[PDB]
Amino acid sequence: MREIVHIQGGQCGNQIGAKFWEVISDEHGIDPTGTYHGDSDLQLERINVYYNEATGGRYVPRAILMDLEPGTMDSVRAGPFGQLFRPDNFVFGQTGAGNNWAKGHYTEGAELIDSVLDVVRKEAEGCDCLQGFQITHSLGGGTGSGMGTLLISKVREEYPDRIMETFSVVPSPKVSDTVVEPYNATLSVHQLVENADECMVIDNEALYDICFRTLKLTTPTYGDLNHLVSAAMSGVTCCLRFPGQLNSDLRKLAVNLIPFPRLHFFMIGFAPLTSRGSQQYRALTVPELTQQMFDAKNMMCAADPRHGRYLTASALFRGRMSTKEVDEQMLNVQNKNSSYFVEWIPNNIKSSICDIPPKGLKMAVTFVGNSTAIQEMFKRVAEQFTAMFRRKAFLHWYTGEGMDEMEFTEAESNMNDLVSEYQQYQDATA
Amino acid sequence: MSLYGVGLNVQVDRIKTEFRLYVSKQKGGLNVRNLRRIFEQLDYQQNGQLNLDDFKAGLNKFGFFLKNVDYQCLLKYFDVEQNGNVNYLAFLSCISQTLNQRRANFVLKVFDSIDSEQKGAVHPFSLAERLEVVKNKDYQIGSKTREQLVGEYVAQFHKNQDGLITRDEFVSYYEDLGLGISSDQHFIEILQTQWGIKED
Amino acid sequence: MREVISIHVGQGGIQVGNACWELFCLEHGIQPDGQMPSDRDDAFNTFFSETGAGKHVPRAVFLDLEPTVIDEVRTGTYRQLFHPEQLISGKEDAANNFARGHYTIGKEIVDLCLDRIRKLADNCTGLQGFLVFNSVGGGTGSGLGSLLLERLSVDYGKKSKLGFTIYPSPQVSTAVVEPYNSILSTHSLLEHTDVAVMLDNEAIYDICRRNLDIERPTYTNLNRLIAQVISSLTASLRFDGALNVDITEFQTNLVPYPRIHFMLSSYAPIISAEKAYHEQLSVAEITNSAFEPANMMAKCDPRHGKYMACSMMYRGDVVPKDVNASIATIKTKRTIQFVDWCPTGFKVGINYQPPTVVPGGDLAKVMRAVCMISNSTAIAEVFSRLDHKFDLMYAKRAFVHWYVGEGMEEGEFSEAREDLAALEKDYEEVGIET
Amino acid sequence: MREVISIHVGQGGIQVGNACWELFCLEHGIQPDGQMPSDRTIGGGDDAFNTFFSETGAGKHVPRAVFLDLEPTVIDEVRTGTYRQLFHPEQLISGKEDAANNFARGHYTIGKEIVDLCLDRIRKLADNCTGLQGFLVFNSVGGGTGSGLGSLLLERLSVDYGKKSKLGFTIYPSPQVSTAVVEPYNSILSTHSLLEHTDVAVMLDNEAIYDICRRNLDIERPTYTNLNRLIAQVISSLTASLRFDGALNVDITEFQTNLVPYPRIHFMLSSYAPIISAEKAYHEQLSVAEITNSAFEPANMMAKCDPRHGKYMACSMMYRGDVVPKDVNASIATIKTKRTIQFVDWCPTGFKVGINYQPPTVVPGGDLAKVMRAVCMISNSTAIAEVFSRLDHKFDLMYAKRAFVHWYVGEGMEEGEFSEAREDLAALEKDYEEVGIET
Amino acid sequence: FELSKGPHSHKDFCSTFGRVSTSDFRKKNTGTMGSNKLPIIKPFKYAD
Amino acid sequence: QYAYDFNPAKTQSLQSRPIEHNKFSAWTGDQLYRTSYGTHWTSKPQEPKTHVPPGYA
Amino acid sequence: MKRVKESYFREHPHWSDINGCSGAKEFEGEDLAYDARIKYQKETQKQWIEQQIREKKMREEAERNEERAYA
Amino acid sequence: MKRVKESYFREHPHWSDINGCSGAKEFEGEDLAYDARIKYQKETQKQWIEQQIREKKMREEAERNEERAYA
Ligand SMILES: Nc1nc2c(ncn2[C@@H]2O[C@H](COP(=O)(O)OP(=O)(O)OP(=O)(O)O)[C@@H](O)[C@H]2O)c(=O)[nH]1
Ligand SMILES: Nc1nc2c(ncn2[C@@H]2O[C@H](COP(=O)(O)OP(=O)(O)OP(=O)(O)O)[C@@H](O)[C@H]2O)c(=O)[nH]1
Ligand SMILES: Nc1nc2c(ncn2[C@@H]2O[C@H](COP(=O)(O)OP(=O)(O)O)[C@@H](O)[C@H]2O)c(=O)[nH]1
Ligand SMILES: [Mg+2]
Ligand SMILES: [Mg+2]
Repeated sequence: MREIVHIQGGQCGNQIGAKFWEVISDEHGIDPTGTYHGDSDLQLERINVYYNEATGGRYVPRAILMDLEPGTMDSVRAGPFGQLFRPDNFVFGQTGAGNNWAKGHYTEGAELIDSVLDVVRKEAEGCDCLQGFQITHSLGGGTGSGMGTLLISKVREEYPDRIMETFSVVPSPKVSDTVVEPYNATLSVHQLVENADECMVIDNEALYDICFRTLKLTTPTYGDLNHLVSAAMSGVTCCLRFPGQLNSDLRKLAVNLIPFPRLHFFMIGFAPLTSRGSQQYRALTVPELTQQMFDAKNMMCAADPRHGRYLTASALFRGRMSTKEVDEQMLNVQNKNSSYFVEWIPNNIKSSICDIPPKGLKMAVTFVGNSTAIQEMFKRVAEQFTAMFRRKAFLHWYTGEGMDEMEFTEAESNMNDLVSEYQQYQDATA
Repeated sequence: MSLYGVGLNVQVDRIKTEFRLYVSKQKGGLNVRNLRRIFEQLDYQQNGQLNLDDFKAGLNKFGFFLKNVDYQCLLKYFDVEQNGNVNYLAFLSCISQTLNQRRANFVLKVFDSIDSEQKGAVHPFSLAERLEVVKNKDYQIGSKTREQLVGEYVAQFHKNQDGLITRDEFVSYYEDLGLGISSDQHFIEILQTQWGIKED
Repeated sequence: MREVISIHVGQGGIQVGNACWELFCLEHGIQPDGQMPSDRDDAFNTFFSETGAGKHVPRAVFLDLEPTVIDEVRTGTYRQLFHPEQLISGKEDAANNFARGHYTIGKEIVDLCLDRIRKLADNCTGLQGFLVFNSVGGGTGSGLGSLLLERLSVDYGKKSKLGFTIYPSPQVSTAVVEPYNSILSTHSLLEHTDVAVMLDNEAIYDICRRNLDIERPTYTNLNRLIAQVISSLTASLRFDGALNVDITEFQTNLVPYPRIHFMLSSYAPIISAEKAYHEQLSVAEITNSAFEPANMMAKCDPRHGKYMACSMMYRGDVVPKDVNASIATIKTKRTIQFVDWCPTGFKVGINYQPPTVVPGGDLAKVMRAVCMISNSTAIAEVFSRLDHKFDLMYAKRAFVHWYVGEGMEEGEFSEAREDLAALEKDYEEVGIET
Repeated sequence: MREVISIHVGQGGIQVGNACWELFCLEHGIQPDGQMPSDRTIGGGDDAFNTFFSETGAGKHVPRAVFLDLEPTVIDEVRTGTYRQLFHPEQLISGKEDAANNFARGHYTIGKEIVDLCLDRIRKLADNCTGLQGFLVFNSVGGGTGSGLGSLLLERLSVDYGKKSKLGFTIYPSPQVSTAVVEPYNSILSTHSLLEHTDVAVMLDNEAIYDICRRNLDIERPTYTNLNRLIAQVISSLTASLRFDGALNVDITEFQTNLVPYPRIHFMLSSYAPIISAEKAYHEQLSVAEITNSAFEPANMMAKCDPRHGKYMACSMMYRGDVVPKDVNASIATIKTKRTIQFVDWCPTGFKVGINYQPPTVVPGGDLAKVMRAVCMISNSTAIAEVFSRLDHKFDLMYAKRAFVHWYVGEGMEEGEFSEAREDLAALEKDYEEVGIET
Repeated sequence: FELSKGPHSHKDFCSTFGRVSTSDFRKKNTGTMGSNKLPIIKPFKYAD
Repeated sequence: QYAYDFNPAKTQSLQSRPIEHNKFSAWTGDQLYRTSYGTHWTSKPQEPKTHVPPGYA
Repeated sequence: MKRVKESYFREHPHWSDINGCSGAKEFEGEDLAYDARIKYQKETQKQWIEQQIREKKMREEAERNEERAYA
Repeated sequence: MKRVKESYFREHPHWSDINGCSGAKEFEGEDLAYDARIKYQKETQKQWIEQQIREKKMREEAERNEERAYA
């Protein structure tokens, strides 16, 4: 009954998935042994969206973890909440990706995806009414970006009607974490633009900014960064699992956010976020939430949205609140900032309300917005890619698996015309 | 909803006031003192413990209905010994107003006017006589069975071992009646008219 | 012997039905369990039905494609009241898509509702008509709503159908694609609804803020106000009164022509108890407040147009000689002007049952109340505003792939604009003086 | 003084006869041991049980039934259970080797060594009776021994007795759901056999009753016991008028005189009302008007067939409980008023109504609810051509290349039987199309 | 008779156990989610 | 005042919680239980037979 | 077959009850027992509904126990 | 619908109460208790106003305790 299955790949994908399943389990009151210990009934009615059932009343997530090296899944199994996952859901090789898109997409993932496609196929038919898929992977790596995109294409060929949502960690060159990341980044986007229904880009530089300027904590770690993504990940589907004044699912958010099919790249943000030494002075009211929600520095991407026009925005509120202020605040912010919104669509903000706030908080909000300012990261990646590809640097590694430069040429254009067409809507007038 | 921390405390308070309006709205024969009497029947062994199914039956028989998630909230808060049984005695100890100070004046002064012997205990028959006189002008002093026939006006409360009405239970009976009526002026109107004493 | 059947479709229809069916149960004394408390006047026959073995079940059907809101009705305090198989729910939401709820997942569920409707109709003997509730700015609200009314026209025909739609507010709203499914809905319900009432939300926000003294209103507050309008409208069907008016005696006195049946409502007195301690709540004044454009329940100003017909109902302790005096004063004031060809334009009904109050509500208990249903040419402004928003966005063909890809031809919008466009032309031509 | 002999063949016939006989015993107040309970010591009057039972001259009652099979497991289970003291020891005829889903085996090789014993027992049951109304036969048709022995018994009974009535409650295969893979063959052959030897045939496919149990009784995992209970209730409602007082009485002979327009047309489908679970049983009032409206509902047809695709020929409804003829007449008028139900041109009046007073009985551990009113329908319509039409395609697909034909040929059946069976089926199809057209 | 089916349907060739090059790839807009181009318009009647 | 804990309600692992014992037959109170008859009058396995009719096979 | 009850509810009256009925003024078909009979039928139905609900709840619990043991 | 009451305030009179009224001298429309009825209605309205004000104040305090706890 509109349940979604979760599939993740790569080191970044596995680490993010590890923190996400811990967050969801606490929301529904699931112990590390898989036994329900909730206190109300609202925490059990919609538990089948993310959890299966077995003998003894225990629940197992319908998650699938894939990698070309069992090194990453080695650490996740020994951590807390590691016994929740099915042993049969782990699919791995024994060679490795090599930070090479070609290896993860033509010579290693291709021969390995037969087994994982069987696992996801078993999960898809078992559920009552499949609602869609969600993806967590990084575009800067080999097995995540390479084999991940191949699975995206393969799944779409068998379920063309179900929804497909992705969480992509696109590389910001400031964290030059891989010298050959421009090759993988531009090749993954070209594959991603044709199949994925919704995409949500995430940047490590933005996450460092949040942990440093907003939370004001001295020593950030990937544990903290992964939790920020996990908190936003649950917010987009919170209304699907709990009652609310207005109900909204993945399909409803997509329908109200994508004017044209090729324009399906968003940015996400979460609020409230306050430091330990600064929440003594702040007040918890709806105007405060919408003030931090639209702040430029709060976005989880390196793209600054004050250089472009919001094509469309979406907000999902949590907790008990008055509907009037929710509709009033969105109208108020839309009028005072008429230069930051495109003009040929009136009232381009969607609102939804859920009655169950996150544990420990009384109010919350998750922001998903389609802004034309995201073209600036594609421009930066493309210009770096054409600089490296002009001299054919690092090319022999990709060509060694039979990959031809014609595919590289086509990857540039599809990214290029994406930027060109996505820019003229900023200058469009009515 | 989301009764993690103080959510449990605030969720019960909504039920505490929601019960009060329902009892106040009817304004008629429904009294909170019937709840303690109706729960004793289901308790059987005078344990003081009731499970969810029997607790729901008593409330619904009284005419008070809530949601399924609402009933679970009451059980978690009021299960002090963690045995899966709610404490109806603890539940009835709450949601009960103490009585306002001005209401205390009328309750005591009505008692004191009848209690002219200063002993603090009033013969139940004396209440029966004055309650009928204020209702009919042709009652006449003499009656055939003035004790039993007119005694139906009293004995709704309970007496001590001596049979005399203790003042402590005299105010206890009247304070519980002061839940179905939220209009203090109407509480004034009922008491002064039905007892024929008005002074404030 | 006289009954009505209520149709609730969409989240707006169902969530309003929760407020309406709370009032009806308490007004007639029905418990949430369905049993009669009092030992104990067949006034409940209009809305409830005697199912024999004890309880009473309503003559209502709830329709939705998402089971989230329906589960609350099956779990809330009224779980034991409604029949288990009259709460029809799907599996997938229409997702703000008119085409999805009208062409793809409409046929799979519209058959279940028709089967349920027939059984309810066969029970009734003198069925007056149908009442439908739907939110125009939604998927299943506009999608299934059009499909049901289109199908209901040929299934029954001469039976009257009344509608209480919710058009989007001039500027404040929830969805962003709502102009598309709002135009297509009006393009359907024009030729399939006998009487339609505009119930946009922004007007109700102003009323609650101005009168009830509430700084944080919620949809529960709005639904209680709307349920009052329904109760007063149908009060004369079950309670004795000096002047009785039925459902059939509305369109016989309130629609000049079949094409013109769009109306805007009002209600009075709408006052909080704190400031009800000062005003005198006379018959003469509550009808004066009913004509105030700020108190109107739809965001339209009648001062920009003419009144064609005016149906207004009193309940409480009104006296007909007091009503006649008030009508004379209304005709005197110049700022209210009627159309030329309507020398008399008032239909008045009187009921004796005073309005009932919902516990936990905010309206003050009073012995007098009046409900207003007005037909005026000023309602052409809301269509003009909706036309501008639709044409503005449709110029660049946005969001249209999600409508073409569900089997809906692209030519729907062209005819929907033409159908709407002719409507203003008719409304302006009627008001021209001869 | 009026009796009916029940014939049960095959696993389906036996497993439906079990429910039928437990229901009859509980209805007439006979303990499984075969005698009335010892608590009631007032002697005895009644005698209504004489239709189904017979006094043995010392105490207990013996049913007028016979059980038949070639696989002894089910019959051994019958004679091992708590009903071992009720049935006569040697009216439970059992063979040695089952036909194993082979019509030729069950009709030409094995059944001929048991038909003689069966007819001997039938004579021993018939000579005892004096007012024999007819025979009731139950059979699953997609099974080898079932179809074969049913065909052979009907063939031999048609000449042993002649004009005595026979009623067949066959169970044809569902449109898509089935257990075996070869059932179209013997289904067609059995259809040929029973075309010329049955007076009334009732359609009892399994998918329709599965749908009834799922939608109405709210049972997510039904089993054959529920199916048998429903069929037993149908049989009881059909035969109730023969053994209880009523305001309007109908005999067995008053089915083939008011439901059979022509001798060739005797295939008809049934329905029952009300079938409602106790959670919502009498949270709807279940008046006579609505129960007779639900009796006409296409989804409640006990055969998977929609009457909207054809015209009605005749109707036969039996009410039991506290119904009233004036309410029945009002309901009939309303049904005639409704337009989605239409009758054939040459049948201006098409209803025969019978009223019985004994309310339906309830079996412990059942699913239905205790009701004071009930209606059972037997309707004949042109829509019955659907099951023949869809069954035709299945046979041709696997017969165009002689699949499984060697199994049937090697058992002594001529190869030419298939073509003539198909020709008779096609001729049967043409009859229903020609009758329904307007003049 | 027909029962036209929409989004999900219930029949597939190899849904359960289907599984038994570098030159070919997705070129520009063969994907479902791309290709911002729309078909031609028809008059429609709606009068029926 | 204290950090974040994982296990709620203090549920000890079945690994160390007592030991195995002869309850392997916990479900098999009805495992040789027949339902062709059965589920018709009784819910328990049938008692051993003592009498049989002729032709019991 | 038999027709011994003129209706399911009331049987044939004693011969002393029909003192007149030669002139058609007393018909005995006007009930005068309709309302109370219907009312009583209501509770007689409700008791059966309660009994069946309790029985099915017991059956469901018995069904659950065996799965709990198999675990 | 029906009209069983002449007005909302007074019901139909007893048949012996209308002794004359053949000649138009009594009409029962002159009231003569109008002022007292209005005076009593004033207090009946005031009681409801006070009750609802008390209920609203209690609700407001219950709402304030919410923030008081969350802080
Ligand atoms: N006045 C009022 N309007 C409501 C209420 N609930 C929903 N709405 C209206 O409904 C519109 C959005 O549609 P939804 O209620 O979310 O659901 P829907 O109309 O059934 O459409 P779907 O989401 O596709 O199911 C909003 O613009 C609201 O105006 C309510 O309680 N009161
Ligand atoms: N409704 C119902 N159908 C049954 C039942 N038992 C068997 N059937 C049907 O009978 C068909 C197979 O024939 P059976 O009766 O089982 O076997 P048979 O008639 O003895 O023939 P053989 O297998 O050769 O011995 C199955 O496809 C079922 O549909 C039953 O108890 N109830
Ligand atoms: N947010 C986040 N990013 C990570 C994490 N681990 C790795 N990354 C990012 O992923 C990139 C490298 O990805 P990689 O490990 O090669 O992916 P793989 O090849 O699929 O395993 C680096 O730029 C990191 O910034 C993590 O736990 N959280
Ligand atoms: Mg919705
Ligand atoms: Mg067999």
